[PDB]
This record gives sequence, C-alpha cells and structure tokens, in this order.
Amino acid sequence: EVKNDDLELALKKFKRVSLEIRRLAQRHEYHLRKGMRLREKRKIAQKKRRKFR
Amino acid sequence: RKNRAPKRTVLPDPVFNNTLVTRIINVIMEDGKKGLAQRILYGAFDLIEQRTKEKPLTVFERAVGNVMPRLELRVRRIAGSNYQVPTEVPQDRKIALALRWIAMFARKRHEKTMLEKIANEIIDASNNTGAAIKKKDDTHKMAEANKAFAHMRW
Amino acid sequence: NVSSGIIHVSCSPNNTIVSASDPGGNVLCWASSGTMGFKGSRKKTPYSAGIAADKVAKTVKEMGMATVKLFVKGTGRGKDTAIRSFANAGLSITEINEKTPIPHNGCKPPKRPR
RNA sequence: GGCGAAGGCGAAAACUUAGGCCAUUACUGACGCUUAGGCUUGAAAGUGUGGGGAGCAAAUAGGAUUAGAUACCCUAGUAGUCCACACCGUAAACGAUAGAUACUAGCUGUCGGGGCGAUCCCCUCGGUAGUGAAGUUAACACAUUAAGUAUCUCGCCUGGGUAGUACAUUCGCAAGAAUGAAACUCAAACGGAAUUGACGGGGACCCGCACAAGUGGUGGAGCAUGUUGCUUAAUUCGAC
Repeated sequence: EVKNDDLELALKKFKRVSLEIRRLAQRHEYHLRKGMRLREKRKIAQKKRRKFR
Repeated sequence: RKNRAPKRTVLPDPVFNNTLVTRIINVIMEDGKKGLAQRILYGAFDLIEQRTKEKPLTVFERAVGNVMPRLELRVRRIAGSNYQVPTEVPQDRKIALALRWIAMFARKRHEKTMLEKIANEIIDASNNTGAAIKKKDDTHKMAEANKAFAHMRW
Repeated sequence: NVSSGIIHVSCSPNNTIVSASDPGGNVLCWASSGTMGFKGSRKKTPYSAGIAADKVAKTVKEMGMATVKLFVKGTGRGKDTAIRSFANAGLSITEINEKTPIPHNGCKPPKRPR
C-alpha cells in the first residue's frame, strides 16, 4: 500500500488500511476449527449487513 | 457517587495581605484555636525579620514556589500488584499540598521549640534543602518514569 | 553516508523493534524497547516505541539522513507513536507502506489460549 | 451465496464421469411410491505396511499460579496431523422435523431457466430465505420448503435408575461396533414449555463518609466498664 504525497492526507487512509490489515491478520495467527471459521465469517457478514446495511 | 461540591471561601488576612498566610494559619492550627497558632506564626515572622533580614512575604512566596509539586500520583489498578498513574492537579491543591508538607515536616525535627523549628522549615523551603524539597523531588521522580501509564489512562 | 534510505519498524504485540537501513539491504542501526533501562512487561507501551523511534532518528541524524521510505510491520498499539516521533522529528519521510509478514491461508498457527 | 442423497466441496489447468434445471405436439404405454432382508457410501479419532514429516500439537519434562495443580499460562516436546494400500462404521452424522403425493390467504426478497427486452424492471417454470392469515400446537412456535388438511409404506416409543450395562450371537488384528435384558429400587426424573421472584466473578442506569481526599482516633501502655471461659455458695436471669 504505497501512497504518500506531502504530510498527512495519506495518513488517514493509512489508518484505514492498517485497521483492515490488522483485521485480516488477527484471524490467521490463532488456530481453531474450520466450522468456527465459517460461523465467525457469517457472523461478521451479518454484522456488515445489519450495521452498514 | 455524587455531584460537584462547592467550596467555602477563605478570607485574606488584612495585616500581611495574603490569603495563603491564612491557609498557613489554618493548617498549622490544632484543637481549633486560632490564637495559639497565630502567636506561633507571628513569632516565626518576627524571627524572619530577626535573622536573615528580608521581607517575610518574599521568603514566604519563595518557599511556596519551591515546595509546590508539579505533578501528582493517582491510583488506578487492574489486578494484584497495583500500578500507579501520574495525573495533573490544579494549582489550588498544589499549594494546599505544599502547605501540608510544610506543616507536617515542621513538626518533625530537632530544635524542640516550635518557633525555631517552623522558622528553619520556612528558611529551608526557601533555600531548597532536603527538608521538604526532597519529598517533592521524589514524588516528581516517580512521575515521568512510568509516564507511559499517564499518557494512556482515564 | 547516504541521503536516501529506508527505516523499518516492527511493532510486535509484546515488543517493538526499529531499524534504519540503506537501499542496498544492509542495516545501519537498530533500536528496541530493551535498549532502554525499563524492561519486563512495561516495555509494550506506545511511549516506549516512541522513545525508541526518537533515539533511532537521533542516531541516524549524525549519519546525514535524508528522504526515506517507511515500511511499518507487526500489529500493536505502539506503531503509530513512531509515526508521530518521525513526523515531529522534521525528517524528510516521503513514502509509507505496509509490510506485515502476512501469509496466505497456509501453515497452521498456534491455538486459542483459554 | 451455489452444488451434493448424506458426510462434504472454493489458487490454476487437462482427461474421465455424475446427477441436476426449462419448453418439449416426439416416443413408450401405469413400466410408480415405500422398501424387511441384501448391497453402497459414510466427519474426526484410531489400527496395520511404506513413505513423508515445515508448522501445529495428545502423552512426557521444565518454569510459573495456587494450600495442593497430575489443569487453565509459558518453554520445549512424541504419537499423530500429509500421501499410497487395506480396516474400523461411530458423531449435537440436526432442520433434534422419514420418504411420496394433492390442496389450502397473503406479502417482502434472493438465485437458476424462457420469452419481451441496455440492466433497471414484466410475467412464466423451479430452487433457496424472511414476514405473516386461517388452521394446528401443552406452550414455544410451524405455516405453500407445515409441525395444517389426508392418504400409502417403512422405522421407532411405552416411567425413572439400574443400563445402552450383563449373558448369548455376528463382524472386527484390536480398540470396539451391531443386538440387547432382567433381578433390585424410587414415586417420581439432569421430564418439556412457560410465569413470579431470587441470584450472577451478565449487562444498562442511579444513589449514599460508600469509594476518592483530608482531618482525628481504636489494635501499643495503664485504669474504668461490659462480654467469653474457669472457679466456688451463688459468682441470679437474658441479650449472641
């Protein structure tokens, strides 16, 4: 994710991309069953569909 | 819990013209007797003119300025082996704690008679020795050592 | 002895490391929370990472450092304090990028602690 | 979201191959459903043989915590976790809802096929979700994918603990699986649903010398006084 021009306007999107990178990285560092993968993924999708609509 | 508590007012003494002197005379009071502490403090004043000839108000404000603490310490724990948190305190409590330190350290010394011990206390407070400035320096040194906790706290 | 370069920082959940490097891949100097006096559990704080980044910026200033890329690594709450340290240091930072050791869904990681 | 009867199936490609959907004037001419017995498949773990073995990680050792810790945490760490050939045939193998057929308000979606036709929309035939009428339901709830209106067939159940145990029988290298009681004992049960409270190291909100802050005291000495125990003639009786 290479984006930076002068001082700070890149940094806000840097926080956004860092947040999504952390989101994607947390669920590939602790092991548990595949059924848990599927159920948690559906739970997250339901959260996105209910909050962001 | 409760709500914000208003404070009762303290009137300045219209002879040396300083309300901090009134807080001096209040804190150094025991048994609820303004007369005895008043005579003690005024004898200490007379001693201030007696040796190290200088304005008692000037040495008073110098002692206040030297003894005042920059930061305070607040307790916010999570589990066993609690951890301190240094926070910011307004000037009113800062001078209150400075006066409290002067009062408590004054009645902890040699030179048994109260007049000379309190006079030496105010002299040392003006001159920045280990009588009270040591305690303030210590409480400052524990601060900004774990300032990581101070930055992220509540 | 070089103007351009890259400095890497890896904010682990338990610690942090910062390292200034030349574009050739060699390191110039590194710093970490352990380099400072305080140790133990108290080293995983954003303030510690901030002071480590301050020290590494200081010790690269004498080298004559100039415009520099930034690759931030690891996950934690202390990585952004290094950004503040470097921006306030007046250095000539030019580009930001993300270089966590992110894998595809391959090898099995450790478990749920419980 | 899609497919599969189920278990399951998602980086890319080739071969073989499955079944599925819509319209079918075509053909055949009741050739259908269910299915005891029989056969096939069937998550993980486990077994045998040869490989392979990065990471993870039973068992095992060590460091912490604790009163103890053969656990929760950390550092290692073996089987195993992967592939080839044979076996085991269990799971909360669940929609806790057998299969088949026809009918019975509605609404909101979504996906596949056809036509009209820039998508957007229209409708048709189907799958898959949500909402909801009557009706059913002990209630929760189900409701065109019924737990409704009925029929056909199969399998299953007859209080609880004994006990999915024992004996016998079949299979299996084994672990074990299938099948499956009684003697005795209780008057009820880890019964179901729902209701009022209570409680929560469950949340949301709010008070109080509660916390916070400060000041001043008790546990340190001696005496006054009450109480507990012992004593004797009572050390009258209660308050705990």
